[PDB]
Parts: sequence; structure tokens; C-alpha cells
Amino acid sequence: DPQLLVRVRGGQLRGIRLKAPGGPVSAFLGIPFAEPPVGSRRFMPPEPKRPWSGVLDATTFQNVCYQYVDTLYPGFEGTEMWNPNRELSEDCLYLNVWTPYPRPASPTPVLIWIYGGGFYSGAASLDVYDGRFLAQVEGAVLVSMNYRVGTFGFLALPGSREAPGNVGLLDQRLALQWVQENIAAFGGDPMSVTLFGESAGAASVGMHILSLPSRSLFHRAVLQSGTPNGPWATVSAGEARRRATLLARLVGCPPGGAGGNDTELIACLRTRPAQDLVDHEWHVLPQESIFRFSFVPVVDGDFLSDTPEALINTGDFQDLQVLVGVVKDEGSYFLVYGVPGFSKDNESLISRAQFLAGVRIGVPQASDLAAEAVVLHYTDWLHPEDPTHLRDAMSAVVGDHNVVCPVAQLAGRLAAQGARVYAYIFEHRASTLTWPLWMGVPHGYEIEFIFGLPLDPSLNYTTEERIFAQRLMKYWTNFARTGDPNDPRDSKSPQWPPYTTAAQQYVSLNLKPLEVRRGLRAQTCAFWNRFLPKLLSAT
Amino acid sequence: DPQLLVRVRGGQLRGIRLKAPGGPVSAFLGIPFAEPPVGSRRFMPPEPKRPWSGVLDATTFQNVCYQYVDTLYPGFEGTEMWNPNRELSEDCLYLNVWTPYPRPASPTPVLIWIYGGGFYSGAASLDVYDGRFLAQVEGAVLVSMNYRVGTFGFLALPGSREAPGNVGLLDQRLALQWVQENIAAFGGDPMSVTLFGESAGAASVGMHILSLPSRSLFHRAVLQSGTPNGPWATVSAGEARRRATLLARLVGCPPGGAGGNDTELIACLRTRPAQDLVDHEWHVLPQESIFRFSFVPVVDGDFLSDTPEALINTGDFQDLQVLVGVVKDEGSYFLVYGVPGFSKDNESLISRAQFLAGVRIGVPQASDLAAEAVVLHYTDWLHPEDPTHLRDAMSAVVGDHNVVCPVAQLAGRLAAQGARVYAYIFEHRASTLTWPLWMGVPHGYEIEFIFGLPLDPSLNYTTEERIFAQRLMKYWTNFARTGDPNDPRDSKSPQWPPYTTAAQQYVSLNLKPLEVRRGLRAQTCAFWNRFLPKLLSAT
Repeated sequence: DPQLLVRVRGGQLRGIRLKAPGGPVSAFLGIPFAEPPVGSRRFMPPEPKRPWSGVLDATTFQNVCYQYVDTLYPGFEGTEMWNPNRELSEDCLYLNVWTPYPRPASPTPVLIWIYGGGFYSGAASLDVYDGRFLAQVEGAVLVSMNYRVGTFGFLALPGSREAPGNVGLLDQRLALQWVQENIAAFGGDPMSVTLFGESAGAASVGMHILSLPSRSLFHRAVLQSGTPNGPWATVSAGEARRRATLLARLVGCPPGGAGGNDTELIACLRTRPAQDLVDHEWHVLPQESIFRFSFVPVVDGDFLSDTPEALINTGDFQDLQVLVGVVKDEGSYFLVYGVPGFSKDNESLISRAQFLAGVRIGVPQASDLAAEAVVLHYTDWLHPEDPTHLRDAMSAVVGDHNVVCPVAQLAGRLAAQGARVYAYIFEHRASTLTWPLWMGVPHGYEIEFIFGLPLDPSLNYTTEERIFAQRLMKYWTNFARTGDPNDPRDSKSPQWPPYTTAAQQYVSLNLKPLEVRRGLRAQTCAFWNRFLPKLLSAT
Repeated sequence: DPQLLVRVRGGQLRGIRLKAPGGPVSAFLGIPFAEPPVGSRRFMPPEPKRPWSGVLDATTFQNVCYQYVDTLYPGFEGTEMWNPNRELSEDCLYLNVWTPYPRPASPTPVLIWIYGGGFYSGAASLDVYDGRFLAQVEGAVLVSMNYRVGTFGFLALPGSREAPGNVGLLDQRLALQWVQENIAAFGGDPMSVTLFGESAGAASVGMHILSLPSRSLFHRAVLQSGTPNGPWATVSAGEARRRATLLARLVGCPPGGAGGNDTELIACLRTRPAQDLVDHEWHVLPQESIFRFSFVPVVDGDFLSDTPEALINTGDFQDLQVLVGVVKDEGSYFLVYGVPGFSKDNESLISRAQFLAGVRIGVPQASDLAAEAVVLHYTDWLHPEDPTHLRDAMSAVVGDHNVVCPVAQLAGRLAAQGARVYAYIFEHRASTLTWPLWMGVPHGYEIEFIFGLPLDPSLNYTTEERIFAQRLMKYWTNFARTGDPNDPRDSKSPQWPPYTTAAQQYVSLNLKPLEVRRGLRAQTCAFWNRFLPKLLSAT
């Protein structure tokens, strides 16, 4: 079947024909995009996959990059669903392609997805990132690649030749240059590349916009629940180094009282079993905390010429179309992972003292005064001990601090600089959600919908959820083709207005039709984005 | 008429028979309570009036103490009504008495009123402090004295024998000891003395509670729109001195490059025409500001053993009944006096920059960071330039900072220490009010009502206002006799609950019946009373 047989710039491939509810889909899973970054390649910028003979099989999902695996709640769908579903391996630089069966007629727009997992975990192989529905139904050419997370992706000794950092991003950039020079053959338009990701994938998409060289490889961008500018998606060189060598040292690299040879250091590191590194991953953070990750993009003054803050602050984004948004309760999920009093198993009605402590875990960089400021802001002084309030407060400190305000800081900075921005607030809690009611709509629970999982009848969502999904898919693909999530020409009732400095408009993405709103946590985010920082830089 | 003829501990007096709408009233205006504090007596603690021969005439209002007179809006009722209505003079230590005609049967409870005017102005002679209605109607024995304001009342060189400070308070204490030993003769009960005042009079009442010796002279207390503990009702010794000598120096005291003789300094000051002092009164403040006064009670470690803060913080008020309250917009009035953009003549829709400046005038002690904090708190980040919002914000910064939060800090501190406290929010704007609508219910516009001015038909309020007034008078006199503003035994519908740490209950004093509420600006006041201070003590 020529539908499943495609010649790529480096060789032939054989896809597989998948069956989505509305029909058939072509799927080319496992395409090498680079030479496995193993052995003496570990910590190195990726290299273009060499051309192969014969017909490369591409009927299946490849190995997940090497990464920590979540224990915490073993056998629990809520956590497991995020875990690797393929074998772990340093040989994981592959991407996927879904195209409607049969290949489109003309150059369809492409949706390149970037998975997220703190920069330390994640995989395109995942169920919720099943690009079949968006290709099947909205007739889109969808691509999802794997990029090195953890030490392998980001361990860096800034200035070094052999562990220079951000290589997990270069992985994604490489997948992008491949989509450029080969998506054509799948019926995709190399001229309408729309990047889109969640958590650190969103953060990533952000970095592509902030990085010159990534510019020519995409035209539109979506950033769900995450940005390049907050407190957790980048570290300085100094800290990077501090965590590289510290990690090395715990692994015996270098052995003895040796030193001053970054090369020997990396050479040594390059011999340790992958799992040895993952084993010490979490011991290099400088404080007890949540929503903070050990190995993530570093401000090298290369891939990022300066901090994302400085960049979105003075960049020229005068033409960029960008969709951005957030969910009802970003912070909830993270509380179970480390804030005394919280669990998925009870209502986590915490004490005040617990909440006071939470604030220091959740805002680890905060001095005392700054912590005080945060407590002032989130305490309800008519009921400073209501456990239920405290509980939700904790979730807000975390969610606002890491996701919401940073989103809003980016939305506004973008708009003010030229961007056409759109914003939203996912508020629908999936019926199927396995987390406790108290977490409401946790970080990452919009994905099922954007990808169109409710369209699968076996999966069993509600018809509303299904319709909902379709609506969501429609907005995305529409922003994808046009650069406006809006019903074509067809001005079908509710409209989605561009987020603007002055009006500050965003929409409620939920079961009830679009419902425009103004100001994304405006006060709260003024707290965080405007004042808090000066407090911190004083203390 | 023996009704109008009374023998006092120091001589005979002849009252005059006044006619209130509901009947006749005995009125003994002008009773010397002390030896005129003139000449070598200036700046000195008051002395008990010597006994006189014959029949002291007391049919009229005496001279207002020496004080600045408000220009600003000449001929304008709103300001004029506060101005002296008698001749100015250092010889002004007299008090007044109103008793129902004819003298009560049995020992009626007494309401001693303390006028307020920044500690720099004011007089019992004023129209709104007409005690005839409260005596006539509620059959109360009412007393209102004059106390030295300004330099004469408070100029102090702490530690000095001749200008030791707080003498304006000693004036009031002296009036109190007189009520003690003579109110009896007017049918008043020396056993049910209820002090009650507004602005600095409230602040004063506060100081009596905080001062041991004032204790035995009163049993209940009311504090309207003012407390002893805020930012403006007390100064330290050091500042007192700094403003005494600076004032002296501007007046040529001492002349030349002389010095180190406080006595010579005061001696010299004692020769300057009263108006020479008033002339430089306003030049000793340390910063540009509003709701800040030059000469006011000083923390000498005598009349006040320590700051009012420390005192209400550790005092034993376990038995004290205290009514406390505030008006809708305390801060409004003060804005016209010095905050660029405000006037009584336009809507004062200020700019943002104006508001930013306002904040520094209105919170003169604030460092930059602290100012930032205040701006953060009062800015509406969805509309940071809406003039109308800015406008009202300014009024709130001032009103909350100086009156409301301090009231709330006192209410709570009192309650927590044993006091039985009651609280309220006057929200009715008199129909007659001559200030612009934008000031809503300005500092001091409850007085007309408590005193019962609407009962006078000529004055022409509304019947509701009249009824309202009666209600208000009822609460006061009731708190006065019982120590509970509540309808006797007669549980007549809405009840007024004690303000409590835990429930934080207060009531809406307005046209519609009592309406209990919880938390007096709880967040906002947490800002001011809890956090702001630590910010300031850091900066």
C-alpha cells in the first residue's frame, strides 16, 4: 500500500493503518530522527540520523528516553498514565507521524506536539498523546517526537564542549528540522508548522520562540499550562554547574580528590549506567520543594541569549500568533508529592501550621518576609484556620506561582510586543478523572480533551465530553490553520477575542459555550509578577 | 428659680433655661473648672479654679481655647462648622452642663463629651455638640469641657518642669475630677460616668483608659472615629522635643546662638503672643502629609507609661465596657487638605501618578518598599488607571491607615484582654451634608446624629433622619446606663452583639435596621496592623 510506504530524505519507511472511530489513519511510528546519543554521545547535541538501506519499519512505538519512574501511588491510573509505556533506553530519539488515510490532497497544516514532565520525564508513546483523532477527524498531519529528559537531556557544565546543556531542546529542534525537510512527503505543509505542548513541553515551545534558530521551523505556537519564563523551567549556569558536579560526585565522578578537568568529569560520567544517574537526580535540588526540577534548560547565552524573562521582556514578537491557557487547579497535583497533610486518599483538610510550612516548600526561594507576604495574600483573615480554605490556598500558591501568573506575565508581555495572543481557562473536570474531587482540574487534565480521547467510545466519557472534545479540537486545528481558534468565516455564536494588555480578555474553555472574561488572576498575578520579585531582590 | 441656681464645691452658679423641641432644659454654660492657664501658667498642668464669691453667671458659652482657624474654604459650612464660634483666648478652661428641666429625680447617668480636632483645634461651644437633646429627650446629664489644643495643650520639652506635655489631657482629667465632685448637684450620678468623643476626643477617651489616674473618674467609654493607638495621636519624647525647640526657634526663642536652658526656652516662649505660636504650628511636621498633627499627646512615661500600642497590648481591660465605631469614608475629608488632584469643587477623578504621590503624603512614614506594598494593596490591577477607583482608593488608604484599622486593632486587643466591646459602621450620609457626594460619609458626620440635631425641626433633616437620630441617641444613652446599647429588657427585634476576637461582630448603623456583620476590613487591616509594621521596621 503506497499509503503506508513513504520515502524520507534518508530512506524508506513502512507505516501502519490505524482505525479511529471516524475512519482510517496512516501512522508512522518510530522514525529515527537522529543517531542514538549513546556511549560517547551522552550529554552531546544530537546528530542527524544516518540514511538507511531497505525499508525501515515504522509500525510501532519506540523506546522512551531514560527517566525516573513514578512510584508514589503504584497501580494508580492518575500517576501511572504519565509513566513510560515502552522500554527505557538512551536510544530513544524517534518521532511519530499520523496522517489521515488516505494522504491528504494538498499540504495540510502540521501540529508538532511536545510532551512535558518537568524536563525529567515524559514520552510521545503515551496514550493521551494519541494523534489519531486530530488527524482522522480534523484531517491534520500530527507529529510527536521524543527528546532526552533528565541528566541526559540537560545535565550541563556550561562552557564545556561535552555537556554544554539544553541538548534535550536541540533534540526537539532537530525533530523540527526534520519535519521541515520531510513532512511534505506525508502530505504536511512545511509552511504551516504549529508547535504545541503542555507543562515543560509548553515551556519548550516557549524556548523555541525565544531561540533564534528555532524560529524558521515553526509559524504558530500553543503553550498549555507552562511557559519559558517562570521559576522552574530554567536555571543559571552557576546552578547548573553546581548540580552537575554535585550529581557527578555522588556517582563517584571523578573518584578521589581529583578535579579541575570538566572533560575527565564528563568522561567519567559517560561510563555510569544510566540508572546510576537517575538514582541521584533528585539529590541536587538546593532546598526541600515542589514544582522544582533538577535538570532543565540552562541560560547558557547560546540556546537562550539571556533569561527568558529578559527575552519576553524585549523580544520582537510582532507577528507571532500564540494560543496560551491554564487549567482550573494547576497546583493541586504537586501537593501530594511533598506537602505534609496532603494525600490523594483523604480530603487533605490541612492545619494552619501545615499551610505555613507548605508555603515554604511551595516557594522555596522565598525569604521569610517574602513568605510572610505570600501568607498574607493567601490567608483568609476572617477564617485563618478554616482547613478547607487553607487547603485550596496551598494549591493556589503553587498553581499561581508556577503556572498561572507566569502564563499571564507571558501573555501580556507578548501582546504588548506585537504578538496576537489568545488565552483560556480549562475548567472541565473529566468524568473519568481518578484523582480526588479536591484536586478539581489538575495540571495536565486538558490533554485527554485536546487530543480527542473522548471520541473513542470504549474509553467512555460523556457525549457532552465528546462534543466538548470536538469543540476543543476545532479551536486548536483552527488556530493551527488560520491563527485564530474561531469558527472559520462561519461566525457561529460565541467569539474568542485576542488577549490584550488593556482589555485582558480570556475565555472559559468548558462544557458551557465560550464565556469571555477579563484579567487572569489580575491582583494575585500583580502580587507575584510585580511586587514579590522586588521583595525577594531586597531580601 | 432653684432649678437654675446651683451651689458647686467652689461657689454659686446661675444656669439658663433652654428650650428643646420636647421641652425645657437646664443649661450651665461657662463653669470655670480651673485657673486660667495664662501668663506664667502657659504650658503648665492645669490648676483647680479658686472658689468664688457671689453668684457666678453661667448662662453662656465661654471662649474657645487658642487655636489655628480654618481658611481653605471660607464661608463654606462644611469647614466653618468646625471653626471657633466664640472668641479665641488662652483663658478657656470652662465646661458645660445640660440637665433636664426640672432636675432629675434620682442620680441620672452622665455623658461627658470630649471634642476632637487633631489635638490642634476644637470647642465644646460648637453647634453639633449641643447636649440639649440628649438631656431633654433621653433625660441624661451631659457635660462638655474645653481643653487646651495646639502648642498650648501639647507643646512639650519632655522632662521639663515647665512644659512637660499632655497638659491638654490633664485639662480633661481635671474636668473629669470636677464632674466627680460636683455633678451630683445637677442630678448626675458620679457613679455612672461614660466618656465619649470623636477624632482626637476619642483618642483622648482612649488615653484616659490607658492612664491610671483617669480610671477612677469614669466607668464606661465610647470612641468614635479615633483611638489612642494609631499613627497620629501620639509622638515620642524625642520628636516632641524636636518640634518644641524647632517651633521655639522659629519664634525667636531663644534669640541668638544661646541654649541648653529649657527653662529659659520656655520662659522666652511664655512671652510670645499666642498667635505667634499658632503661626508656626504647621512648620514643625517632619514631612509633607495629611492626618498628621504637630502638637499632640507625647509618650512621656507619666501620663502614658509606655506607648498606647504596648498599653492596649498588655493592659488589663477585663471589665471595661467600650463602644467603638467608624464612618463609611474616614479618609475623604483629609484629601482636600493637601493631596494634589482633590477638591470639594470637582469629582476629583485623579490620575495614577497623582494616586502614587497621594500614597506618600497619606503614609508619610512609609519607606519606598512599604509605599509599594500599599500601592499593591489598593491598586485594582484589572483597571490600574480608572480615576474613579484611584480616587476612592486614596480615601481608603487614608481612612484605613489612620482610623479604621487602628479602631479594629483596638477593638480586638480590648476584647482579647477582657473588655466587653461593641462596634459599628456609621453609613448614613446626612441629607444636609454640604461636602460633595464623592466624600460620602466623611470623618465627623455622625456627630449631628448622636447629638440629636435632626430632632430640631428648623434644622430640617428628614423624618427618617429624625427617627434615626432617636435610635442612635437611644443606643448611646443605653450603653451609657447599662453598658449595652441594646433595647432594655425589651428585646425589640435586631440585636447588637459584642465585638469578639473569634466572631468579629459589628453592626451597620444606618437608616435600615441593625444589620450585624463580621470582620472590620479584616484583610486590609491585617495588612496594616500585622504586616506593614514589620515591613517598616525592616526598612
